[PDB]
Amino acid sequence: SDLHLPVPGHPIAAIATPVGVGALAIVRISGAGVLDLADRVFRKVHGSGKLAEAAGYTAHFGRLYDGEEMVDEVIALVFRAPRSFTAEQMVEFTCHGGPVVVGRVLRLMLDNGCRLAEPGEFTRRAFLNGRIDLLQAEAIGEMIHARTESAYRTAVSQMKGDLSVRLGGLREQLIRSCALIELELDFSEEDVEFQSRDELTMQIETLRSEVNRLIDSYQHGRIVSEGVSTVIAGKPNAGKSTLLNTLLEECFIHDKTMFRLTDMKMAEADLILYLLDLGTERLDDELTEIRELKAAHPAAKFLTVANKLDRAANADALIRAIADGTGTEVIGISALNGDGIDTLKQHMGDLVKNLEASVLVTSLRHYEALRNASDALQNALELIAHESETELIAFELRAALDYVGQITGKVVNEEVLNTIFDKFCIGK
Amino acid sequence: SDLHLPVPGHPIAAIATPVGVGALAIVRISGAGVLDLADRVFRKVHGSGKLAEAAGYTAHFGRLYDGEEMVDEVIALVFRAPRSFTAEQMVEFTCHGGPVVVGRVLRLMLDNGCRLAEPGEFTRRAFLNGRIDLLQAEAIGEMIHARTESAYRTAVSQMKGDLSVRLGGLREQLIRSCALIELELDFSEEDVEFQSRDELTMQIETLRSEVNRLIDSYQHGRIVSEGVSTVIAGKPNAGKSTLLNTLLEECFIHDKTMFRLTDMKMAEADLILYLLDLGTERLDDELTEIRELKAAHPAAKFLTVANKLDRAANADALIRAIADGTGTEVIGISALNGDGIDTLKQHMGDLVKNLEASVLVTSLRHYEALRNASDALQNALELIAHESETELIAFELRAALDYVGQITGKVVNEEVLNTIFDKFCIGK
Ligand SMILES: Nc1nc2c(ncn2[C@@H]2O[C@H](COP(=O)(O)OP(=O)(O)CP(=O)(O)O)[C@@H](O)[C@H]2O)c(=O)[nH]1
Ligand SMILES: Nc1nc2c(ncn2[C@@H]2O[C@H](COP(=O)(O)OP(=O)(O)CP(=O)(O)O)[C@@H](O)[C@H]2O)c(=O)[nH]1
Ligand SMILES: [Mg+2]
Ligand SMILES: [Mg+2]
Repeated sequence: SDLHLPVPGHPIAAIATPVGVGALAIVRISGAGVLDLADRVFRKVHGSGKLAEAAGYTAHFGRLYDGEEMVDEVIALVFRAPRSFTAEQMVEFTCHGGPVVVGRVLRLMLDNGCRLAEPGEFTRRAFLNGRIDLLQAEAIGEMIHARTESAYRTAVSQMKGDLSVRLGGLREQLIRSCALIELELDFSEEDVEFQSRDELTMQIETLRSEVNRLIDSYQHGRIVSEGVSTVIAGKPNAGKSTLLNTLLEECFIHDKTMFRLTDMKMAEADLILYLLDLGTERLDDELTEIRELKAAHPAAKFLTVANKLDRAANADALIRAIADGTGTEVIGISALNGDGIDTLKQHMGDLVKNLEASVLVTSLRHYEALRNASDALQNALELIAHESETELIAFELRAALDYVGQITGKVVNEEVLNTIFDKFCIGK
Repeated sequence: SDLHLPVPGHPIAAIATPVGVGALAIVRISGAGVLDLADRVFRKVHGSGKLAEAAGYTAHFGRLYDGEEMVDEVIALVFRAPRSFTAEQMVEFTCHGGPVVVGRVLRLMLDNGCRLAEPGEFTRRAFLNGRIDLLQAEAIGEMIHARTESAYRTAVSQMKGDLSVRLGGLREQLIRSCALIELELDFSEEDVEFQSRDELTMQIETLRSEVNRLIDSYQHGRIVSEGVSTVIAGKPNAGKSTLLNTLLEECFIHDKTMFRLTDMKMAEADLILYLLDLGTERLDDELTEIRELKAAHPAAKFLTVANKLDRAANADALIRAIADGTGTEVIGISALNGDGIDTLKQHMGDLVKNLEASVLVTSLRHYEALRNASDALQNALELIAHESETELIAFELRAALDYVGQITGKVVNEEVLNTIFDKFCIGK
């Protein structure tokens, strides 16, 4: 008396809650005959309402047993048909939040038939069984690892599938535009007035500024996703390490904007901070060195940071000097002393303000595939203006559509799937 | 159509799962009209099966809303009458395991009527409403924070209430022994043969070796609970910091035995490690200094650790020398080099093996109250041998019983309750 559920994978197990101490922790398992396996270690307190023959979304209070030995007191939640995260049947034992206990709970599952889950495997299965699309599966991981109000908020928008509905809108627009020329190529004498060429050139143009708008989102969305890549550059003993350490590879947040610190990825960095040992630099007229870097990366925002302000006497004349002979803005700093750092950050968070309500695109795969989508759309657009064969024009619209589908996983790669889900923590 | 449930406290909220990133996290709330409050932020997906009118141990899939804004997609578990951790009605929203998300979920509960839970408040309420006794409430916290197989296993035994049944056994034995003399003090002429004095002296003696056995458990159980307090002592520049750091206040585990490292708590320390700069010590015949410390703490195990074995040439003759002129065992070590540390630990874990199946007592409150219990039992025991008034004898048995009850919370203190539950993490 059952339906057409997706064939479930081998039973897997992992700890779903963070590592550390806490009141509670979750170990979750999913796959084929998972609750039958759970039944063999879980003892319901009262009678013996078998876990396997239980309804979906029902909690059960009891104990996990390793034969004679008690493991913990747990609540066991039963997920049923397609109605669960992985769309296969799963059970999540929520238990006492101790490393030793939770670890011992995991091994009980492993020793009893579960293979340990692989990075992202849970979320992957969600995508693979069609409960989630590749965008939403990306959004889940992004929401967990998010470090900003904006980062979190964007993940929510995407996990809802705001981008996804926006794309399915273009998907069906391309399908409509695609099938117009594919009717011109059935032909044989089929000229039914109501022109094909004019009606389509616009259909492509509507779809192009549609896609181009989304391409511009990345400009901003990248900063939302992974912050502002900032490089601290200087000299031997300018105080780079001491600045990096007091500010917190690893990174900090300030005024709801994330900053990615690092130490070669100089080119392609949004903000360059040049640190010099104020006065104490043995050869000081190396503000040519700081002028050259500013001239070497015009794409970046630049700030000169005069460090060790506490060792230096009259600093106002030295700051003004450096500012003059480089044509940059200079901020006075003491890195070990932590002096005026809050001035530095208030300045740091200023070109990171870039030139409204609308859907964003995070990290470049979506971006890159949207570019190719645009190119093909514009190849097709130009191809009409040059009066070329329908075969070639319809063949670009196919390419465009294939790229758009690429981002929602419509066209699977299973190597793209890996570079995505390898970043995922073991347990979804 | 309801029962006699304990009056529930003000609605509280806290994050129940560890801090960090993970697939899932739990925010839990408990108190008066908690699910009514939950109903005001949680939207069930399908129709509108109100959370308040739902059955116990039933999960509900939906979304948390902050008015118009979505907060997360959650499963909401409903706990009902006395059937929950705190015995009051509670709900645990299990949601996406991101710091930003989980944090935003907590504030939604707080902004909607919940006061933030206090350290241990959840487990305290468990005890206060009588679902758990003070021993079991102690065991819960101990199981979470445990760092050893033994530590964890002992917590399980106690959370079951193994000690608790063992005590309730003495509780009713004292009640029986207490009421025997209290019948002698009703008297007026009541000498009903079947002697009172002989039958009771043994009843006290049975109960005394009963209690004394448990007092001896602490000797061992303390080491199980908080490991072996080990002090690394030396000289200016003997390499104490470098040894401490490579070995890992904070502490390490080795061969299923926990070691508590530290740097005055010299007296009352199980293991003393004396570290000296092998050879390089400017005045070396300061092995008198190391002999004096061994003679100053005979209660401890002692090991001399000859550090910086890598700088020193012929070390075997220097080690043998130090070993001779101090009467201690000497282990050769290089702290930065990490050389023969595994030999040191194999030696460290040797007097930490102390002179079988039976119930243990962890940290001294139980220990101390069991001492007083024994004293009073033995005061009463001696008092019979000295033929003193029944009033005085019955008054010691009362004192004994009161001490035994003290450990299971039978006699509340609410300042003892604080020093216990202040150690607890916010959220049980
Ligand atoms: N007075 C003062 N001294 C500083 C300050 N910052 C660093 N120093 C001194 O200068 C040294 C700089 O060390 P560090 O912070 O590692 O600078 P660095 O540029 O990373 C060294 P490298 O070029 O090798 O990476 C420190 O050892 C410290 O004594 C400061 O803000 N004020
Ligand atoms: N060759 C060698 N040198 C060491 C070793 N351990 C420490 N040193 C050297 O001796 C110094 C000892 O520093 P430290 O480890 O802090 O010893 P300490 O006894 O804690 C210093 P204090 O007495 O001030 O606490 C180090 O700076 C290091 O250069 C070792 O195992 N081998
Ligand atoms: Mg450095
Ligand atoms: Mg030191």
